[PDB]
Amino acid sequence: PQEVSDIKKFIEICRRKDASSARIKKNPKTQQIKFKVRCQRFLYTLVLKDSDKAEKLKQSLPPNLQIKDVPKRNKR
Amino acid sequence: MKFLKTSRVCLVTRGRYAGKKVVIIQPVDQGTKSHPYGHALVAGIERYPSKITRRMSKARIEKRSKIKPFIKVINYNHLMPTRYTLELEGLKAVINADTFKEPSQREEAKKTVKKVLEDRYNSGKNRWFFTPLRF
Amino acid sequence: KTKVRKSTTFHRPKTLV
Amino acid sequence: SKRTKKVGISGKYGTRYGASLRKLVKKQEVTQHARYTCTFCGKNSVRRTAVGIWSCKSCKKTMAGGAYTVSTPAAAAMRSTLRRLREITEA
Amino acid sequence: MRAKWRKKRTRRLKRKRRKVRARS
Amino acid sequence: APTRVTYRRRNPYNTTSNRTRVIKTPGGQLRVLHIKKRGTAPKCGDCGIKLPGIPALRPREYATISKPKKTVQRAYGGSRCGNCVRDRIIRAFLIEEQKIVKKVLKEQSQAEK
Amino acid sequence: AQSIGAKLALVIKSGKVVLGYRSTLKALRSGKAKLILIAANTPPLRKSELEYYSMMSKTPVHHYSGTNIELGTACGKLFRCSTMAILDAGDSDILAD
Amino acid sequence: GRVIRNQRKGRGSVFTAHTRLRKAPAKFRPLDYAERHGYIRGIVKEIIHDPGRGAPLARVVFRSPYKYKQITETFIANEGMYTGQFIYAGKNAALTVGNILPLSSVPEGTVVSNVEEKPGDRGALGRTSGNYVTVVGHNPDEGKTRIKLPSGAKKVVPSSSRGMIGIVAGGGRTDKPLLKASRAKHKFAVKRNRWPKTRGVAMNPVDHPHGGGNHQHIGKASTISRYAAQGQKAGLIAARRTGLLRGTQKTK
RNA sequence: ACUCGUGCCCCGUGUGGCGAAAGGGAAGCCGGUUAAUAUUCCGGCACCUGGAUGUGGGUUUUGCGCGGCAACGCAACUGAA
Ligand SMILES: [K+]
Ligand SMILES: [K+]
Ligand SMILES: [K+]
Ligand SMILES: [K+]
Ligand SMILES: [K+]
Ligand SMILES: [K+]
Ligand SMILES: [K+]
Ligand SMILES: [K+]
Ligand SMILES: [K+]
Ligand SMILES: [K+]
Ligand SMILES: [K+]
Ligand SMILES: [Mg+2]
Ligand SMILES: [Mg+2]
Ligand SMILES: [Mg+2]
Ligand SMILES: [Mg+2]
Ligand SMILES: [Mg+2]
Ligand SMILES: [Mg+2]
Ligand SMILES: [Mg+2]
Ligand SMILES: [Mg+2]
Ligand SMILES: [Mg+2]
Ligand SMILES: [Zn+2]
Ligand SMILES: [Zn+2]
Repeated sequence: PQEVSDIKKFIEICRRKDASSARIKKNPKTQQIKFKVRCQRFLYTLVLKDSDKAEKLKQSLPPNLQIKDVPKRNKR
Repeated sequence: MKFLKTSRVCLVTRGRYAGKKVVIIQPVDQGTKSHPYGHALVAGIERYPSKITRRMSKARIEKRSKIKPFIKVINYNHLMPTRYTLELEGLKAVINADTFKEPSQREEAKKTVKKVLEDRYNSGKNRWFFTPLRF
Repeated sequence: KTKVRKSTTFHRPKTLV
Repeated sequence: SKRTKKVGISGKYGTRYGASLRKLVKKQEVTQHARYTCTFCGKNSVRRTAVGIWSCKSCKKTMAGGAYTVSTPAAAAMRSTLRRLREITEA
Repeated sequence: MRAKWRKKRTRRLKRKRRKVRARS
Repeated sequence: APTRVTYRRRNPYNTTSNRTRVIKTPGGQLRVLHIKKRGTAPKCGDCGIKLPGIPALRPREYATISKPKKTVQRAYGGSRCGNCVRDRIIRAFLIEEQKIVKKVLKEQSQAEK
Repeated sequence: AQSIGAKLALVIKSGKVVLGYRSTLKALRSGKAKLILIAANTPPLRKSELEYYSMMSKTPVHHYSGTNIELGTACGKLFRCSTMAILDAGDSDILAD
Repeated sequence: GRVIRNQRKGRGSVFTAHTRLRKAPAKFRPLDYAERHGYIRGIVKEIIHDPGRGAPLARVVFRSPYKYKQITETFIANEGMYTGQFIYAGKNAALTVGNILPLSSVPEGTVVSNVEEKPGDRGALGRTSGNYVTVVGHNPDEGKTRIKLPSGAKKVVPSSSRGMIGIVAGGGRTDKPLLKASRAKHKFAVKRNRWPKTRGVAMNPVDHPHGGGNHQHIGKASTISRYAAQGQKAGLIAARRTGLLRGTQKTK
C-alpha cells in the first residue's frame, strides 16, 4: 500500500482503467476521512482532516466508479 | 617561480572529470568569499576525438573528429601540473567567475570552447592535449 | 607451397552431415 | 609490583615440563611476541602473522623472515657477502 | 549484465523492425 | 506472556541458514519469523576497503536495482575507492614522462657518433 | 653530508623552515622555496612527485641520507619527517653549495 | 603371523596425504624463449602460509608474451622478499635476492635455492626452510657445474639449470621444543596418519618381529641385511656401524 | 539469411555423468475456518522468474544527461570481441 499526498494526483489515479473500486472510511474519534482506491498492484490511501472537501472531492470523482462507506463491524 | 599561469596544462585528479586534461584560463591564488583557498578556472575535454585511418572517407572523417568540452572551478590540491602549454587567443575571457551563476551563460561558454578547440585539433598542433591518458 | 598455420594445435575439419 | 622473580612470560606453564625446557622456550617466545620498527614507513608496528611472515599494521606491507625473529644472522651475513661480491667486482 | 538479459533486448528490436516493415 | 515458540519449517538444526527472530502479532501471539542472511559490502580492488555509496546485498539482488545506485560517477566507478584512482593517474603520468627523457638522452648523448 | 647536520641546526635557529608534505607542496606552488630535503625511505611515487614540482619551479633538491626518523632529529624535533622546505636562509650558507 | 604395520602403509587407505587446504604446488615457470635469451619481470602480490609446510610461499604475476592476459605463479619465498617487489628471471637478470637465473651466470660461492636437477623440471633441490645449495666450481668447455647440498654431498649438474638467489625463509624453526603431546599432534594432523607410535617390543609375536617374551627385549641382532624380505626389515637397515658417535665423521 | 532446411561466416588450450530433505541457493504475511489439513483452503494485502509489449516521462536541432572544491548525489541518462 502507498500514500498519496495531494488531491490532484489522487483524482488522476482514479481515472485509470485498472481502477476497480473505492471506499470511504471515517474515524470520528480522531476526525479523519480516508479515501482508498483499489488498483491492479497497489491500494492508494488519501488522508484528510477537514470535512468541507470530502463531499467536494466525492462529487469530483468519475461517475462510473463504485464507492462504499465501510460500515462498522464488517461481516465475515 | 610561478608555473600556475594562464596557459598551463594540468590533469584533474578527483571528481567526475578525474583523468582529463585542462587548460588554465584564470588563476586565483587568494581565496574569495566562496572557495577560501587557491583555485583556478579551467576549460577541458570530456569526450576525446576518435581514432582515424587513411582509408576512411571524408564523411566518416568529420563525424569521428568532434569534442565535448566542459568548464569547472577546482581546488589547487586536485590538480597535477605538466610542462606543456596551450596559448589560444580564442580563450581569453570566456569564463570570469560569474558565468557559473547562470545556466544560460554556461551553455554559451561551452559553445565557444568547442568551436575553438575543434579548429586547433584539425590544424594538427598540441597532439598531446587531444590524446587521452591511459591509466 | 603449403598453407600457413597460425596455431600449433590441429583441429578436426568440418564435413557434410 | 614486579609479581614474578625469574619465570617471566613462561609462568603460564606452572610447574610442568622441567626447568631447563621452560627456559629454552622462554628465549623464543619473547622475541616472537615483540614489536619491531618498520623499514618502509618507520613506525613501530610490525608483528608476526605466521611462522615466517611479518606484517606492518600501518602501511600494510608483509615480508618473509625468520621463524621467531624478523631477520636471521645467516641471512644478514649473506646479503653483505652478496653485495660485496657483486659490487666490488662489477663496480 | 548477463547474456540472456542482453539477448532479450536485441530479439525485441528484430521483431519490431520486421513488424514496422510489415506496417509499411 | 512468557510463551515458548517452535520452528515453522522441517529443518530442526541450528545451521547458518536456519535464522529466525521473534515477533508479536496483531492477534496477540508470540511467533517466529524466518529471515535471510545479511548482505556484504563490495571492496576496493587495490587496497580492499569498503566502497562508499554502494549498498550491501546478497549477490542475486543486484540484478534488479537501477544502474546509478550500483556505481559512482568517476573512472573506475565501482571496485576502486578514489584514493587509488588518484595514485593511478599520477603514476601513469610520471612514468610516461621519464620514458621520453630516457629515450632522448640515450639516443642523443650516446648515439651522436 | 657531514656538515649538513651543522648547517641545518643553524637555519632552524635563524631562518624559517616548513615541515611536512602538505605544506612543502604549498610552498612550491607559491614559488618562494629555495631548498627542499627528501628523506631516504619516502615512498618512490611521492619522491618522484616532489622532484617534478621542483623542476617546474626551479628549486634545488637535496637527498638526505637518513630515514624519516633521523631527519626529524636533525631538526631538533621529537617526531618523524619525510620532506621539508626552506623559505629563507638566515646566518647560514646552506644555499651556497 | 599377520601383516606388520610398515607393510600396510603402501596400500594407501588411511595413510594418504591430506590435501584439502593446499592450493597449488611450488614450481618455477616453464622454461621458454624469454628466459633463454633475456629476462622478464613480475610483481610479488602476497606472501601466504600453506599447512603442512614451513617455508612460506609467494604469489607472483607475470605477463604473457603471445597472448593478452596475465599468469599467476607460486614460488618458494626467500628471506627478504616483500609485497610490491619486482623480481626478474632469465639469463640477463641481475645478482639480487629473489631473482632466478641459470647457474652459468653466477660466480663461485653464491647461494641459491630450489635448484633444478636438469634444465626444465622446475626445481628439486634445497626447498626447505633455512636451507640452500652452494655453487663450487664451473667447467665451461663441457658445460657442467659442481654444487654442494644440504646433506653435505657433492653433485654435478648441467649449467643451464636455474636457481633463485638467497636463502629459504623460515629461519630456525626446529629450535624450540614442542613441549606438549597436543603440539606434536597438531603438527602431524595436517600431514599424515603417523602419530602416535607403538613400540614393536611391546606387541605379541603375531604382530611384530620383536614379538613377546616374559621380558621386553629384542632377542637377536637389530641390524638387518639390505637384501631381506618384506616383513623382516624392522630395525637398523644395512647399518655400517652403531653406537654413540665419538669423533668426527670422515665421510663428507 | 534462407524464395523454401540444402548455403555462408567467425572463435577454439580442454574434453562426461552421479554424489548433501543439517553445506551453497530467486520469491508470502496477518485474520478466519474442519470430527479429522493448512505459511497449501476462504478474505485481505504483497513478492520473484520468464515471455510479449503500449502509454507517460527522459535524451538528442553542433548526436549518447546535469549538479558538488571534494568525499559524492539525482527517476532515467548507448556500449560488441
Ligand atoms: K548511492
Ligand atoms: K599373513
Ligand atoms: K620432484
Ligand atoms: K593415529
Ligand atoms: K612409543
Ligand atoms: K624395564
Ligand atoms: K627392553
Ligand atoms: K540442499
Ligand atoms: K479436508
Ligand atoms: K516521450
Ligand atoms: K535527466
Ligand atoms: Mg586442495
Ligand atoms: Mg602384552
Ligand atoms: Mg614372527
Ligand atoms: Mg628375526
Ligand atoms: Mg621379543
Ligand atoms: Mg546432482
Ligand atoms: Mg540447505
Ligand atoms: Mg515481469
Ligand atoms: Mg562499459
Ligand atoms: Zn610500515
Ligand atoms: Zn583503494
